[PDB]
Amino acid sequence: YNYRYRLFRKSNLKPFERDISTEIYQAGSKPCNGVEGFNCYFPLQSYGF
Amino acid sequence: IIRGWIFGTTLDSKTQSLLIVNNATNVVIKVCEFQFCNDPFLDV
Ligand SMILES: *[C@@H]1O[C@H](CO)[C@@H](O[C@@H]2O[C@H](CO)[C@@H](O)[C@H](O)[C@H]2NC(C)=O)[C@H](O)[C@H]1NC(C)=O
Ligand SMILES: *[C@@H]1O[C@H](CO)[C@@H](O)[C@H](O)[C@H]1NC(C)=O
Repeated sequence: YNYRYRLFRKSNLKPFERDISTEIYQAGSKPCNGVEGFNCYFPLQSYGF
Repeated sequence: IIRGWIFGTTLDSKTQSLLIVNNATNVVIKVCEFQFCNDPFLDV
């Protein structure tokens, strides 16, 4: 279950940009204060292979 | 007395930062999520 993608981001990457930030935030834009919940979906998610 | 630069966004281990340290024309360069001295300098 380890192989991981950021499923959402606040902006698209520059070409060859690397981003190892790890924060919950949101998929969208609801006020969430770093706590998981509706819209507050953590973008770091992974595949069950 | 000037002996390099820090570059990045938050500059405080919350993000990757380019560190350049300069010895006039020798350079030391590295790119970690560093935690420096929090009011930065070369630590002589
Ligand atoms: C590069 O880093 C900057 C922050 O230093 C990011 O800029 C912010 O982006 C969000 C939306 O994603 C905006 O709400 C902020 O107002 C922006 N701040 C500034 C000062 O512009 C930027 O998204 C990053 N770029 C990439 C390509 O990831
Ligand atoms: C430059 O200074 C650093 C410490 O700031 C030192 O580790 C390095 O060996 C020095 N290199 C030269 C060639 O002066």
